[PDB]
Amino acid sequence: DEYDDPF
Amino acid sequence: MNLSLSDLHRQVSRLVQQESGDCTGKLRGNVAANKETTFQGLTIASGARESEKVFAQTVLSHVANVVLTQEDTAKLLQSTVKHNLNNYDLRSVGNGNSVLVSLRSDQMTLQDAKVLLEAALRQESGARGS
Repeated sequence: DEYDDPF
Repeated sequence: MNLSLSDLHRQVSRLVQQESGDCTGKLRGNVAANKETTFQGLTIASGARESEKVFAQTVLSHVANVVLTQEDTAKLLQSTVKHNLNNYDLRSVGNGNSVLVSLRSDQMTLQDAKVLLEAALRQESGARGS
């Protein structure tokens, strides 16, 4: 999937 | 089908307010900063980033109305009237608030993203509310 965590 | 307003605004606002300085944000389960190119509503059919578009659909969906006070108003007005290419649509009322009807192609920016999400989370979640 996409990135794990945002920010 | 995206991040939560609360966090959204959090990450998006954290980059724009101090990292991107009102630029283009990339969405995909997270927010990123885009300074290289930019945007203009483009739906990646010409030369945009699938990210911007997605962020536009997510930021537009989350809101779907909201209310944008004076800030969010000047907010879109800034990110929108900043360069050119009219993509966001707006109407003012709420005494000092406005309604956000925007799109005109699928492409959003860090500012615009935070804008709608500011009014989005504000009227919808507000420090996580759903």
